[PDB]
Amino acid sequence: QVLVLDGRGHLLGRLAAIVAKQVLLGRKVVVVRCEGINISGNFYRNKLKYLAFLRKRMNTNPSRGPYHFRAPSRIFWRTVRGMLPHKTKRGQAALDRLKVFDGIPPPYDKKKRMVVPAALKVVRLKPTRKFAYLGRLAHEVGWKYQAVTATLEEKRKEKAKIHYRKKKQLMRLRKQAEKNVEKKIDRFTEVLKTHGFLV
Amino acid sequence: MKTILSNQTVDIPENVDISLKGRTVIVKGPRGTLRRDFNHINVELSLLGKKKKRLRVDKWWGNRKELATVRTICSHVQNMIKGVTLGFRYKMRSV
Amino acid sequence: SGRLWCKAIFAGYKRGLRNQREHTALLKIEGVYARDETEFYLGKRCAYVYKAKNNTVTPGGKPNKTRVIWGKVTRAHGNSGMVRAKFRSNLPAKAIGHRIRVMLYPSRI
Amino acid sequence: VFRRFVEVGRVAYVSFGPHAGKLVAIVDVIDQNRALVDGPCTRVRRQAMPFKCMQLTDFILKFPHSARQKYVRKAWEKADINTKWAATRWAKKIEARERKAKMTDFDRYKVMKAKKMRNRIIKNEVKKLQRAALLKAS
Amino acid sequence: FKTVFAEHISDECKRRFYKNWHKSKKKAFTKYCKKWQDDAGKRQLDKDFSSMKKYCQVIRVLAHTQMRLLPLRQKKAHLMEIQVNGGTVAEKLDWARERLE
Amino acid sequence: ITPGTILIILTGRHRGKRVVFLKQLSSGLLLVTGPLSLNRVPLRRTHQKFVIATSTKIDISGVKIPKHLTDAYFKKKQLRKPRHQEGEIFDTEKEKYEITEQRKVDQKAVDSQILPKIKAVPQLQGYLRSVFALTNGVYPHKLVF
RNA sequence: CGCUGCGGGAUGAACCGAACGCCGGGUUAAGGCGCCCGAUGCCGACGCUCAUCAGACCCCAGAAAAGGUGUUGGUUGAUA
RNA sequence: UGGGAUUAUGACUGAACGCCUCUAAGUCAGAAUCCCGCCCAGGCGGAACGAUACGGCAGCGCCGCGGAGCCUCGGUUGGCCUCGGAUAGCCGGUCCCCCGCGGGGUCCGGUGCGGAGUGCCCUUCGUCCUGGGAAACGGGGCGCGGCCGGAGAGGCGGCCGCCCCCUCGCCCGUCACGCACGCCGUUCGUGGGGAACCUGGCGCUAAACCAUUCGUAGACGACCUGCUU
Ligand SMILES: [Mg+2]
Ligand SMILES: [Mg+2]
Ligand SMILES: [Mg+2]
Ligand SMILES: [Mg+2]
Ligand SMILES: [Mg+2]
Ligand SMILES: [Mg+2]
Ligand SMILES: [Mg+2]
Ligand SMILES: [Mg+2]
Repeated sequence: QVLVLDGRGHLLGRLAAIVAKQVLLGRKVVVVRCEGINISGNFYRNKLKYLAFLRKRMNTNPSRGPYHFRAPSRIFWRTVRGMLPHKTKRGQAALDRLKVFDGIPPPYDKKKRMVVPAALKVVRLKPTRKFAYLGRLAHEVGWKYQAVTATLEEKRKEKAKIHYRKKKQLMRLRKQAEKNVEKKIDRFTEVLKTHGFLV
Repeated sequence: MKTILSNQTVDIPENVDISLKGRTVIVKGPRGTLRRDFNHINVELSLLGKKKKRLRVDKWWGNRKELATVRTICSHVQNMIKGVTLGFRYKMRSV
Repeated sequence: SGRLWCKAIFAGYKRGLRNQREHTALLKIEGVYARDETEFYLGKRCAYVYKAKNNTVTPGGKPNKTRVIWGKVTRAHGNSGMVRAKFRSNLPAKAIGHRIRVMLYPSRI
Repeated sequence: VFRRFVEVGRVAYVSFGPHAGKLVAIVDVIDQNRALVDGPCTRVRRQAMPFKCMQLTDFILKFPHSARQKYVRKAWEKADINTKWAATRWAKKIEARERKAKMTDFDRYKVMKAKKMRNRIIKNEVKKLQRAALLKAS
Repeated sequence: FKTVFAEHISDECKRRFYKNWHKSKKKAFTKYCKKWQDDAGKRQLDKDFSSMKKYCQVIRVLAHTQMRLLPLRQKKAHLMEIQVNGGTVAEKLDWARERLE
Repeated sequence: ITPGTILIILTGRHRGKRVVFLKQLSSGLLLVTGPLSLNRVPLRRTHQKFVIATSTKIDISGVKIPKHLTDAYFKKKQLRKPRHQEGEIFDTEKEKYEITEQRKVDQKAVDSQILPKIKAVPQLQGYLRSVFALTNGVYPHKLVF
């Protein structure tokens, strides 16, 4: 029903395009952890592109002008808006299927998350190149909450490793019982083996 | 062009022991220990001999620039061994 | 006691860039992402269902509020599992991105 | 770090192309990205094939860097790759991946009824070991 | 996150509510003040100070003035939040919980 | 489609059921008995194109189908002209369908000698009491029948 | 061209294709196939190139002389 | 009125090019510039707390339910979760040691074009009678009690003791179940969302604006304030 995407290790534009397509096609999409997003090109290169945008503003009343959002969440939004017909209705509903966040909030910290192999950095670039993190970049241009958002992900990790040990414990038990009562399930095991399961 | 292989080697004296978690070198000796990472070069490091006598660094399929790094790793290691075994002293004068 | 139909998405009309030919449609099917694997779904009947304010007839039932438009799958729109289709009365354009049904009836399997 | 090499006499598996699903051997290296290739005992003529096509196996043979393929036939049959090859698990995974797709509807039913019971038992067993540990945790 | 008021709040503070104090019935904090002379309210309010020790980082205190003591025509008090700055959260709650009222 | 094959119906009221094929008549329509005990589906006529054939089969060659069973026998019978032609009427001559005995006799005499052959295959009953459907991750062009 | 619409050139008097009764089906030209936007969601082929102003498709809407142990190719002449 | 990243520049280590070299990889200092701070305003932007209408007729909230009727559309099993690496990873043992039964590392054993596989996993959807064989005590009558976190935007669920009740998973034996006579919107989230008609207990009793007054306020609007005590 609903699709969730961890953005750690992705690239900005190659992700956005895949999103905008699905979104127009009825799907509801949720992008998470937008501070892990990377960009091609070194830091200085990319900083200028953003700072040059901050010097575009209506001379006569910049209470009206281009609004220069700072956060990683809102930047990824502002990107995708460049790939849609936002000045028409079906464009405007598309935006309202998308939710973006920075960090992993409580609804979605207990759900499995997807990845695209087509917009990853290890796949689309050569390792002898440069790249930049969008989290750092916002901090330099006035994003004020890089520092608590860190503490909150730490606490998240401190609880997930708990969950995995429980899950990792139980697998041992699942596996031990199999080899104990094998004499009782020896018949139903075979047919699975004959048809491509359990082998 | 591209070339298939380039490699270079470094020896170790008996007093010293080193180890590696991939591209993360651990040195230890008389004057303590040192730790340094080379996870940004893309080479293969190996360590062979009786009690790891000798080290070689090698690279496959590289350009002119990418080959230039192979000796540079080795030069750093010679410096680290020397420091933990002997230690560096620089003198400065006033005028 | 369950679903007996395959699911699809109404993506838009046949078009160029600055024109439309509203008398034929394009359809995006699930699991179908290559031209080689569309020959199954040829000749088969489609449908777009919706609910209206007034009651209407039903064959073998009481007058519920549903309504349909019928179809026929025709051919393939290029390399990637997209499809073309035609109906009786051209679609409304509020259906874009919604769900239509692909049946299995003219079987040759 | 590396364990598998591109050598003269290194065996490989073709994953996509006209000849996918077939073993073959390497004979000589043409360039950075191409090789001269042969499998006689798998119905594969001598031809060129790139490296992006095939994966490297842990088997290897012994012959010089160009022969007349009567010799390649010997070394192949000498070591009995065919028997060794189906021994692997890798291959058994390919064999099983076949059979699932060939599986018809009556076969797809009997599996349903079997898979069900298998998991009833295993869950009902795991329930017991938990209690035993919770009360032997003392 | 959460807030607490005391048990007795004089009228000059209650005039900050109630734009028209003249034709009102003055039924403010009448039900909230009943869980101080109670048993479960003692359990209900004190289950909350524990949270604030645990899930909070910043403490502020509500205070108001004494307007009887002035010559002015006015009677309404002025409220304001003030920040407590010190060592740790638990200290500031104890310091304030004593200093209340 | 060959005598003894098993077929999925997918249009009517007896929808999505699994049945058994006897033979083809002289009108292009197929004769089906999803044996009444199991599927609750009798001798009927069905169209060869509104159905799927499975790759699952049995041996039926030894079996006695009567001569009198025809397209003239599986015919509907309604549309009676002697009517008032005025009122809240005109589908009122019992309004309903009622079964003759001759049909019963026919169903019994056949399934008597069909059914033992079925039980010669294990688990072939649950397949003929179940119902077909689609679910998540089951694309039909992929699955072979 | 003016008297002449249409597909492409983001837009457009003349540039490229092609000239018009009203409709159905198929195929093309010139251009093109990340998303806006129809179509490569080919397991496409061989190389080049990193820019603290990168480059990006006739008409066409922006730049030269001279230079550079930046890097890849080549010619000539010498030395081992 | 205070900081952060860096320019121009000067330096470290160090290859290519045995040597040399501020650069190729990798580091350091660095400014009336830049961004933020302090400072002004506060979004078709959220939050916590208070009180919630008995008058000559009135009227509302919560819980629990029986029938109906209007308007607005979607949909047609579910997936309750390690972190991260990529010229390397995963599991088990934890033989051996470190951090307060837990986690970190060395040494070992298996796996690795990932079978402790999302090319995946769970879940069965014809009902009923009895009459035999393998595998077996699970649940709840909006059931009997407490523990919590959750606190990043829960709008969230979970594990031991009782009043009761029952025989469901697999394989065979025996039949019944409108067999509606070839056919379209069948089949589930659904007691959906919003108003109006609506059937008993447990609980509730007020505010804003105008007129009036004040001048710290003011073109008029607005704003600060006082008056049955
Ligand atoms: Mg419906
Ligand atoms: Mg003319
Ligand atoms: Mg044009
Ligand atoms: Mg132009
Ligand atoms: Mg274009
Ligand atoms: Mg500074
Ligand atoms: Mg510099
Ligand atoms: Mg610095």
